[PDB]
Amino acid sequence: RSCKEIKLKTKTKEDGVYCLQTKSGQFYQAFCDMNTNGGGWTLVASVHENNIAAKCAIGDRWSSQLGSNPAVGFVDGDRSWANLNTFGRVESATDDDYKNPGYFDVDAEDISVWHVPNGTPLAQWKISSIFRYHTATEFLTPLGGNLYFLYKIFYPLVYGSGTCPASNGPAIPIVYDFGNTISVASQVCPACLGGTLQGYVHLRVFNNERAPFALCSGLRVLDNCNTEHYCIGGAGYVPEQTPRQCGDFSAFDWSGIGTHVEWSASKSLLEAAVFIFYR
Amino acid sequence: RSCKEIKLKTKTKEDGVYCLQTKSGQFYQAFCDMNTNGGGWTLVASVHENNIAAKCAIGDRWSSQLGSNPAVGFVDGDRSWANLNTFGRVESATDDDYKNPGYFDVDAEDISVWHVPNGTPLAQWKISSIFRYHTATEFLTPLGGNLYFLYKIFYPLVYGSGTCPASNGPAIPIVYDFGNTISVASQVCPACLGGTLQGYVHLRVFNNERAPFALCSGLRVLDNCNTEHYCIGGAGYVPEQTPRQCGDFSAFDWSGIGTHVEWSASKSLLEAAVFIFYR
Amino acid sequence: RSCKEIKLKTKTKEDGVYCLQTKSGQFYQAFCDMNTNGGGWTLVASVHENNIAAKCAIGDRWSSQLGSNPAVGFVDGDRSWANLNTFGRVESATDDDYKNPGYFDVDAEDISVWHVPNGTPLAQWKISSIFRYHTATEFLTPLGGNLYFLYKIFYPLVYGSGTCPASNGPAIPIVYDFGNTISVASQVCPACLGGTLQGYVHLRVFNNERAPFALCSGLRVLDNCNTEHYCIGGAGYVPEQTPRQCGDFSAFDWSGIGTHVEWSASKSLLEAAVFIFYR
Ligand SMILES: [Ca+2]
Ligand SMILES: [Ca+2]
Ligand SMILES: [Ca+2]
Ligand SMILES: [Ca+2]
Ligand SMILES: [Ca+2]
Ligand SMILES: [Ca+2]
Repeated sequence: RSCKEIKLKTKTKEDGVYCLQTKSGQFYQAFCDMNTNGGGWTLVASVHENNIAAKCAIGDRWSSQLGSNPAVGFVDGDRSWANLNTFGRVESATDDDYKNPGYFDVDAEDISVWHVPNGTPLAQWKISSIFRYHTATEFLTPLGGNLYFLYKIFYPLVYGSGTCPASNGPAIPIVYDFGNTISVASQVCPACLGGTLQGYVHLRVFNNERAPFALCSGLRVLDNCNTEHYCIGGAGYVPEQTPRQCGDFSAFDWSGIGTHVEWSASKSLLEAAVFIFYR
Repeated sequence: RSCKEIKLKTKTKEDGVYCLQTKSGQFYQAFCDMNTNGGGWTLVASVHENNIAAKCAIGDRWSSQLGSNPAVGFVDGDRSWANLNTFGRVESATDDDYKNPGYFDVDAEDISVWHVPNGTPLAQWKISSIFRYHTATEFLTPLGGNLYFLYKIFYPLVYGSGTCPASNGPAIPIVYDFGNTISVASQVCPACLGGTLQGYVHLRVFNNERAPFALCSGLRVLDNCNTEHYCIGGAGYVPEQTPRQCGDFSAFDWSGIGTHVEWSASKSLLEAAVFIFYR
Repeated sequence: RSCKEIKLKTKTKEDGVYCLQTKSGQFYQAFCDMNTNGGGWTLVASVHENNIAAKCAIGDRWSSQLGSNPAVGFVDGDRSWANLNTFGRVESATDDDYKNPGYFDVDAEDISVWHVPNGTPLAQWKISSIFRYHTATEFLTPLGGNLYFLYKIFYPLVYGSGTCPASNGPAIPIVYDFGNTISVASQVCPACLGGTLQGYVHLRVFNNERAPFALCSGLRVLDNCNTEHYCIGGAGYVPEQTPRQCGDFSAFDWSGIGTHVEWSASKSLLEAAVFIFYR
């Protein structure tokens, strides 16, 4: 049902694709990592950005595909963070979004996160990745066991029904597998660090506009509610300069693509699919 | 090749996913139901509505995805009712449209229909469903054996090439597996019942505008040609108040979503994926 | 890993679907042809056109899905010719685009091309096809072994970075498996032949506007740079009468659909999915 038990019964197993099945019984294939900290991490999702200029258009499966509309039928986006919809396949996880049943079925304790440059074939994924970390606090069990139930518990990613830090989500300390806080500070915007703290993963942050964002990889949000620039995923509506802040990678191009200025992420991060692993 | 033979050779089998193959030989997995009336029903399709406000937009795979355009290249929609295109996977059949090869390959005698609330995991599908029925007239054999050939025989779902009841499709009497005619009358619009009769499934009805609709689940159409409000699927063009009548669930929101008024379906039906089974 | 070795170890095998795996190990199914010139051709792609009137819209996975935009994030299209993204399934390869891992993994010497009318079930593919040819020059080995590496070598299909014939791609002589140069001259536009020569396949031609097109099936381009009318695929931007020249089948409808006049392809070719095989 996961790569963890595969590592458990069968010790010497290594990285690669394995056959798994949901407990309801449908088969699928998942990329098991078996070397990271005892191994056993199952790849369950990937947040790829095909076009930073396309503001909630085709391919922004994680935020919205029909635009940024505040209508009652639009503010919930695609719910791809909190629904059973699955898409993409394994070896294309670095060229377009990917999500397999293991996202919601497999129960887990910790999540691991990789940043892999787009276009990277499978055999390079671990060595070509620029950032790799994972949590070690077993925080998923009180939250339902996976991110699906984590977004049934606080939060349903709904626009407007919260506020910045007063209503933010959890902030989990991470351990670095590849990369370091200096590199973290080198990949995010310059004005990023003025309101964050490296070394944590943050789930369901609220921006200044009450719009919720799923994930902030690498840093915990401080009292700075300009979170559209360093957190990915989201709902289907953001009102500040709409729709310049829509997409899988919400506003990483505020001041120009990859130019790495006050509000612009480094180019190395604009081309980085964010792999999510369960254990 | 189907779940019927699986039930035949191997008796005691129950609900769940099984491995099947088309006669051309490609493998797939299908959810076999084995308790309904001797069992043996294969799940072959699912008409999910992700956004009732999106009029022939992304996700309306059963009616049209490019809008309601009367141009010569547009009036045929996506033909997903009468083509070999397949999409989605099994356990996501309750969060987005689903269709597997068994739709056109497997020959069958009867169809079964379920209404399952969106977001329902597989293990709940039968018990959480609100409506379940099936035909018992073996009407698919004269029509080619499945719905694909049923839409090669009358009708190619083409706009304009017919009229209401004078050119309507078949009306098959159904037996109720869960639900009853009172509940049926409770789920459809109020002004619905003024022109229909419970207890039948109707295929290829024509609306007042000559636009054809694939399926009317639960009721047979009378001389009332306002069929956009209780029949799903369709072609790529409907001219009355275009495009307020486009989508997988064509006009179930004419007078407000789920408000259950003169032309509005009950909320319980707006969130209901329509599962189709073959036998 | 391909159908070639399946033909090699196991002689008498015939046309049909077989199980293959990438060298990284993920399984898939591919349609192996085993009769063409010793057989062993693996079906790896299919360029289907669902709507000639939709100019770079949903379903034009090979050229662009977000329109014809000259913005820096748009001129590269979807890169589906040169990325690991895969989509569609086998038996639907004649109703919508299709591409499997064998596109980029399998190394090959020659390519075969079929034109199959849309809606054709699998069992008819070979006999219902109108054109079938294949190269016999083993030209893929110097280019990386497949079309993916062929579009890492010249050319990255990028708009503007070339010109017509001075910077065109390779022109490979083909042998005819079904069809002949008279039929070829009968399927393309009338004003087509005034600037081409039958009997070659041409990869990465540049149109008069420096926009690059992936493939010209059946003919080699002469000094005529009006290539938008007989070459398929492309990038995400064409500037002449934008966007009347966008789509999988770029401009085969310049003077009316299927009307077979000066700039219009024959109707038999407008409904023809282009199957690509490796060996
Ligand atoms: Ca994306
Ligand atoms: Ca802000
Ligand atoms: Ca739908
Ligand atoms: Ca009406
Ligand atoms: Ca296409
Ligand atoms: Ca031209």
